[PDB]
Amino acid sequence: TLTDRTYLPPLEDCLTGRTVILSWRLVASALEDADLARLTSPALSTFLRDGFVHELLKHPARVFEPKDLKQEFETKTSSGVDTIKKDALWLADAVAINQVAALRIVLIEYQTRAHSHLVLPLSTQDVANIQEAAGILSLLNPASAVDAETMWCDFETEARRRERILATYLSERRSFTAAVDALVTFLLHSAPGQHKDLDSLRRALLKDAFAFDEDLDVPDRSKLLTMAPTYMNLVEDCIARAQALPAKLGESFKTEAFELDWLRTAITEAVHSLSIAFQALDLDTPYFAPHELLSEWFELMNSSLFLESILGFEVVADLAMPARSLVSAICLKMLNIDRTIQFLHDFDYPDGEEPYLLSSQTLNKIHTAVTNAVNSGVAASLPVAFAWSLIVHQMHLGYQERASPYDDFLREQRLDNDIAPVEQIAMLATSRGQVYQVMSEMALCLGTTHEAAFRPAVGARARLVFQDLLKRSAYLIPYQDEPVFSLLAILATGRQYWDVTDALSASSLNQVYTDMLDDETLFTQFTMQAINRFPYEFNPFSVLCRVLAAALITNKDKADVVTGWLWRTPTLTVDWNPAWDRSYELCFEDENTNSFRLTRDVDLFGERFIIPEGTLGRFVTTARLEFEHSALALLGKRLEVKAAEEICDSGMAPLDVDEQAEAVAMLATVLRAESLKSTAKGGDPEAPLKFLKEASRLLPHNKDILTVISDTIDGLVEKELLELDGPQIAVLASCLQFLHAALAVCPGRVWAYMSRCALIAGDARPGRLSRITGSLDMYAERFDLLSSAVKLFAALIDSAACSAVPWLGTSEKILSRVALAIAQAALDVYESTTTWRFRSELDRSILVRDVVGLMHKLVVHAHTLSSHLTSTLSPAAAHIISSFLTPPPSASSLRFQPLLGTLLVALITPRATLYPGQSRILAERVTSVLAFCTSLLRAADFLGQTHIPLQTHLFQSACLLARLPAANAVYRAPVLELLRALVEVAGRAEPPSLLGYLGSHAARSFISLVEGIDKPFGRVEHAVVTWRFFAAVIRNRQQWMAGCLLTGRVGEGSVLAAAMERLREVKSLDVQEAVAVMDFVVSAQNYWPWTIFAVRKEKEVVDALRGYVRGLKAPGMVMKTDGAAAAAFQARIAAYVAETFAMQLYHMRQMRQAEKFAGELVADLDYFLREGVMVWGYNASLHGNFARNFAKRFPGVEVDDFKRTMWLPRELGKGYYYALEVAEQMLGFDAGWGGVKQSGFRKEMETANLNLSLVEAQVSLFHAWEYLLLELTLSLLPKKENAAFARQVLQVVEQCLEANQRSQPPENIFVVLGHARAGLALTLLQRLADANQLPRDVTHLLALVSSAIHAVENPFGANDLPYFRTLLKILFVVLRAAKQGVAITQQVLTILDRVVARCFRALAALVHTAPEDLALITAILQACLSVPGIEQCQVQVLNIMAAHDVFQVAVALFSPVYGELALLFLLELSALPALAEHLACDGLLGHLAAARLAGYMRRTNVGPFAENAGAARCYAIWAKCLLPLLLNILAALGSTVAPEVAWVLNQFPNLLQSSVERIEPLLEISEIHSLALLTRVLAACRAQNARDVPEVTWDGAKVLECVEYWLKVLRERLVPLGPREVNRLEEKAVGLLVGVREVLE
Amino acid sequence: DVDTYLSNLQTKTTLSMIADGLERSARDFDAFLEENVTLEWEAQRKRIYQHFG
Repeated sequence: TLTDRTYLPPLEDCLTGRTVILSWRLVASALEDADLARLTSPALSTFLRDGFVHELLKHPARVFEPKDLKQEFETKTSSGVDTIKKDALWLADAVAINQVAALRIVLIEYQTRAHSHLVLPLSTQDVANIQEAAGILSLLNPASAVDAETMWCDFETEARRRERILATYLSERRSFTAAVDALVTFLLHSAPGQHKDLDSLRRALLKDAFAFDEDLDVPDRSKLLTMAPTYMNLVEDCIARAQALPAKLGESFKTEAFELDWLRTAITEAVHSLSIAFQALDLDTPYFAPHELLSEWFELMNSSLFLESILGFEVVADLAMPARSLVSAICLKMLNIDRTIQFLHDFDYPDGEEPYLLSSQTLNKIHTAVTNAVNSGVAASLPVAFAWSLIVHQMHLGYQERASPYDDFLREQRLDNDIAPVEQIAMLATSRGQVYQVMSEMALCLGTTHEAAFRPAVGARARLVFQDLLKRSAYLIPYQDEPVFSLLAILATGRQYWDVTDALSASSLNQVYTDMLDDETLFTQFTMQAINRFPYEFNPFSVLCRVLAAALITNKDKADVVTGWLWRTPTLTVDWNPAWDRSYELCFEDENTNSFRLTRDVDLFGERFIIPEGTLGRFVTTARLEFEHSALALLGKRLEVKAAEEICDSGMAPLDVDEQAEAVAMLATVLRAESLKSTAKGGDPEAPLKFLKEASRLLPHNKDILTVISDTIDGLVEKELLELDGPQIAVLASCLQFLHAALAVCPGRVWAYMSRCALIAGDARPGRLSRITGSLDMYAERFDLLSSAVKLFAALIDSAACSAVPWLGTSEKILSRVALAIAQAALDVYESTTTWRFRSELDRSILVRDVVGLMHKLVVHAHTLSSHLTSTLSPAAAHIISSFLTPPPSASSLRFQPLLGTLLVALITPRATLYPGQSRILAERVTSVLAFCTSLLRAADFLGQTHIPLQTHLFQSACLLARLPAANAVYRAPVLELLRALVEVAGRAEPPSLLGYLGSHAARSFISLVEGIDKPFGRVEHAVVTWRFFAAVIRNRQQWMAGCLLTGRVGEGSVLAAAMERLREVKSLDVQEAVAVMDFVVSAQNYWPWTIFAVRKEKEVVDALRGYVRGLKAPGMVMKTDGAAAAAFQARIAAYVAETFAMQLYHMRQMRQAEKFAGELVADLDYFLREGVMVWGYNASLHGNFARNFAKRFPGVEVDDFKRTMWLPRELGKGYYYALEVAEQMLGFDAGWGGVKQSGFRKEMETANLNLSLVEAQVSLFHAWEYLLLELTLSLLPKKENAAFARQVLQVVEQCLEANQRSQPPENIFVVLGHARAGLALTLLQRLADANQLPRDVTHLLALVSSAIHAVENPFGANDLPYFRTLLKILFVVLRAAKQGVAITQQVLTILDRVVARCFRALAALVHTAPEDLALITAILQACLSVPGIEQCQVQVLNIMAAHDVFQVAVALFSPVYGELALLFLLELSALPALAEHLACDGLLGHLAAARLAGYMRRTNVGPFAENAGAARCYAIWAKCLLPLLLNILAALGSTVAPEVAWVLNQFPNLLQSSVERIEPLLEISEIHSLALLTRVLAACRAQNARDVPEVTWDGAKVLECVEYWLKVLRERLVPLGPREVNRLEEKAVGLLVGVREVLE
Repeated sequence: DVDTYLSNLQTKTTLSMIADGLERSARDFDAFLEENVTLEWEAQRKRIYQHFG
């Protein structure tokens, strides 16, 4: 019941792309990098947890075995398939593999054609671009290059396709081998402290495959130890294929390149098989292996000549050396010298397995194999031959003492009588330490340092055999410098100073290091001897202490061993000075030992180091002294004496230059280890301080070890750096490393020294670091200096970044100057590195990585914050920015060629499963380069840079980054982030066409490669990165790329194809990725709607249902329930969904298909009504509490100082406003940030950031819902579903009015809400009044508006004018709606008493902007005086309206838009009878006849269409406002005011003439009616008396004829100019005519 | 339908076209207030006429 359902998914998914095969390429990378996300992904988890994959990896011979699988092949290929089937059949016929494996490989190659095409040579356009960028860097091949058309036409050929298929087959074999090796390694030597998911997966895989359960006291090792022969037998077929290529393969393909590729693949497979076998063997170290397999393996090795026949070529040396090393390692492992000698001498059975010593045939075979290997003249057999010689010597010694089965072997080959052959073999192996040299080389290739060919654990487990061999060959071989240096090179492996970390690992890795102290042999033969030979032999003891301190950082059991050995050294050994000949005497105790005792009181260095009289000593023939002392103090004193340039004839000899370098290096390593272990829990914080105090002991009180290093540096830098020997450069590098180490515990003195180091732009004295530039050769001796100086500078910058704090003796100016000098030095190094010639590429790669990381940390630290905390490095950051963004035109390419060369070397590097150190170093270098490019892009975007000369080079750099990911998948997310940053920079600055730099074929390949959003794994980080990249590329002016990415060449396999598949499962998908998916959707819709909306409508049945589901089951208050950080994510998702629905409804309305969709969506606004316009979820209480708690504990640093400078896109998480990524390291130096049980300031800051993100999401949802409801108000015009619509509108308005009164958010963090949410309710009420569907419930709605108007501070004329205007319009519409509907008079009189009067008085006082505000106030008063409740409260409101005496100020302002508005205001005031008569009083006629407007009124230019603006304005003011006011004042009392109106008429007859002459064969009909009513009333009055009304000055005949001749032709002169947004006037005209007929007839 | 939709389409962000609703409402508010004051004056004249009789 073990099928390939998950191993080989159906062909339909592989072709359609619904499920990409989890090829071994990806699995090998995940197991090699130990990535948590990928290893814990559902796809890979299910793939590995399957029993089929377990059986396959436990029997790799079955994966590619020859067998009749025609049935399975035909069943799979049935239910572009013809070509796949043909290729699979051809591959199965050529190679002996099964048809299923061939089909799987062909499918994998088909799915990975993008990489195979991008790893091809570049076209001519790219070569031209590179040559133009270059103005070293010539590693590319420009001579050999063709166009893209010829390259693509040749790619689709048959021969090239078959060659690429074979290459992919070999690559997949290598990837499978590497993946199974890494899996076995991780399952056997799993590191502790890993994630719970990793441990669970490991235990599950073990229980499923090998039943290896950790809970059982004795797990089943059978299935784990049975893996050795499975690979030892496959090695046979591997070497057979290596020595003979497939015969059935076509001869045309058997070319030199193909033969070399096949040989390299076979070598890699053999190496991986040997590594897996070595792991399976060392899993059970003490017990022996089955001799039945060792005999066969030795026979195979004898037949194959230790793979020297296939490795004999000179073109596979890189792969041959590690192959030979691993062969020697596995040979020494199977020999098991440690247990072999124990069994020989002790004669004690292992009780675990029968050893090969009981079979004489196996011994004879091993002996003849070793003899043949030694006779063939091969170096790989040196260690194995030496081990076999030692074994034979021990067996002969045992036989002679006895004189059992080994006797047959000893006697058959004649070795019984003579020991000449093995003796000669050992002699020729030890001659000139050839065996030791080859062992050191193998260890270097099988070590932990980056130079190793395998992973750190692989080398740690491989060094065990060599260490055991040296242990068993130490007792027989006398102590000599050669084996000492061999063991040193094996253990240390020349590791770098910065290659030491406190990362806790499994005890298996540290076993190789602890064995030195566990076994008595390696402790009494090397450790004790190395300690005794000191300082005479300084290098062994130094390297031993260094490696031990680097290894035992986390081992608390042996954490004080190095400190103890350094502070309480048991013995001393130093060269003898002839001056001391008269200061000793031989005791004549033992002549062989040569013992003696001091007779005089020797005073060394004449507190100070003094030795007491009577100390014993031994002359080792230099002498050993048995005296207890602290070697650290003596070493410090010697270093001080050497730096002082003082020599003492009567004292000990000075340390050598190399010895001094090694001393300073070991001191720096020990100090770093102490500082790293002190921070860890359980240690002591006084470890580095105590170490420094002990080092500065018995030294001059004035100076310390730091002063000694300072003097040494000053001495070395005295002369120019160019003339310095290797030893001096090494001493300088060690001094820099020691300064780096001391930077942690004592930053103050380090900064004080760097301020006057005189090495980086210090002064005009020769010795500066910038004078080492030019076209020089930076070998290992000259590279160790800069590689350490750059890292020291990076550490100095990191320490200076923590400006929130030990620091006695520093200042802001000093740190600023030091940082500026460091930046200048780093820039000089970056500009000069483009000319040096390094012995290898790894050195230059590490240097570039270090300098780029330093520059990136400098740049990000400057813009990450905007407070004074980032002012120390501000000058350096500004200098770096000005130098990398606007460099001079002469030195512009010198700063750009390094990155171009780095990218070229990265994209032209061959992929190899070995040498993981170099691979990870190159990966980190590329990541740092891309991060630095992104930082430069963001810096250019910021500060307002209009001309970016770096963009021209970044385009051609992206031209290469488009193909670079093909070499490594890790470069996917960083390259996409760099492209996103470049697109963002190009947006805020059409831009240069990116398709011209990428290319048609290259661009299509990149699109087809990136369309998959982490399909094989499905991670969240890379997914969000890809979605943001797509959104940025679509938002910019990029059209061709956007089209090729959306359409896919509707869409069938484009990005939207997977975007929809992810959107249809948001109910279970991570909310984090949902935000990015929705952002991509919105970015594709707003810029490319015709495609996205079309595809969504064609598939809306899957999206609308999911949207409704999300909306219905989206609670409002999610904080109370389970979940705190997910609230902001859910709010953001809801906001995006609302925005998308609004855009879709807008498009449908534009297409007139938004009725049914809107009607169905309106029923899903529950979450909106719950948590929409309401922004009261700010919780200012906790924010204020946190601010107070931070200001009380940190008086200097404020909470607002951590505000981002908008340099990076603010993530909607725990770092929206407060910079947490930097705070974690800036405030984690003192107690208070960590807190117990995950408490303190960190949790509160995270909660505050989550609240801010939630508020931002709420504002986004508010905008989305505003747009949606604004469009729906127009869409939902008819009379249907009005109840729910009105309820929702009223609820939204009430929530807005309540939020306006409740606690407001800050103005510096978010945007001011004033005037932002008022127009929303304004337009809502406007449209609802236009529809006339209000429940006249203003009795309570006006309370909030009144409270807001009262608590607004009265900004009638302040800067916040829009807010006042929108509030006025809102209250206007509210009181108008109320008028349509008593308990309302007492609630509405407040605005008539306190609001309108106060605002009018303020406006009149300010006017001494104003016109529109006064008109709005006039309209407000007019609409408010029409409420029915006021018709009865006239007597009550008379007093509150006359208390202010607004009539006086109105008439004053009237004495010309201001006059018109004042006239309208007094008119609306006269609407009441009391106010009507008050205004009709004599107070009016006075100013009416004395007004200055009479000057213009008397002029004959008055008219409605007069060319003069003033004349028309006055005519309008008189026609629209004066006549209604006259009628109103007359309604009160006409008999008394008749003389006044008669005089006003007969005094200004021009208006009457213009009114009666304009109309010949509307606002003028109202004038006609007013004149008719006035005539009627004055005639009725004159009917009694004759004194008043002397002349009527009005004609009836003309008016009668006019009204007769004006009752379709009427539209001749009807051109409304004012109203143009809405049958309208004819009704009013006929009504006025009927009124005139009623009053006149 | 799709043919005409693509023919009469303009290359510009969609969120800017829908924003025209705010401007349209602001421009129609003037005419709305004008009609309001006009009908208010009409009602005032009607009540005055009913009072005179």
